[PDB]
Amino acid sequence: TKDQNGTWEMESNENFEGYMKALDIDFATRKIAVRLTQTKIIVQDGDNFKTKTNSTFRNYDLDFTVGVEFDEHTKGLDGRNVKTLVTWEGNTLVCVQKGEKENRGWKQWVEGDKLYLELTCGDQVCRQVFKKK
Ligand SMILES: CC1=C(/C=C/C(C)=C/C=C/C(C)=C/C=O)C(C)(C)CCC1
Repeated sequence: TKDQNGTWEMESNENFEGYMKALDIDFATRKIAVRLTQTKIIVQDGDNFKTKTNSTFRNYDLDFTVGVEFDEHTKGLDGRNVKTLVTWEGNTLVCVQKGEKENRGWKQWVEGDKLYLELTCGDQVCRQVFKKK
């Protein structure tokens, strides 16, 4: 369990193109997406999270309560319907997205004033680091 509240500015993004490719996102959207800075805003009131991942092209907003399974519609990404559950494994927030894609989900944790995010889909891992502003 840990405080992840804040505005976080991207400082690193490794193999985002491989992750988008495992999601079958098209060539044109990917080439534009891989070059953009992302900012993440997170408001955390206990077990309720409101998140926004912004970039000039397109944004992605995801709200959820820890430990309550829900239906996520990945609109603006691959636009699939997945069954999502986010839980705490120590101070990593762990998300599994059950559906057609194998091994799909993410892990998010803080160290110092950096937010680390690991995104998985199939055999592809994408590593991102953001710094709190
Ligand atoms: C593919 C893609 C995007 C990235 C989406 C990601 C991967 C969202 C992650 C959300 C999570 C993990 C939030 C938890 O803190 C953008 C930048 C919207 C632009 C359009 C294409």
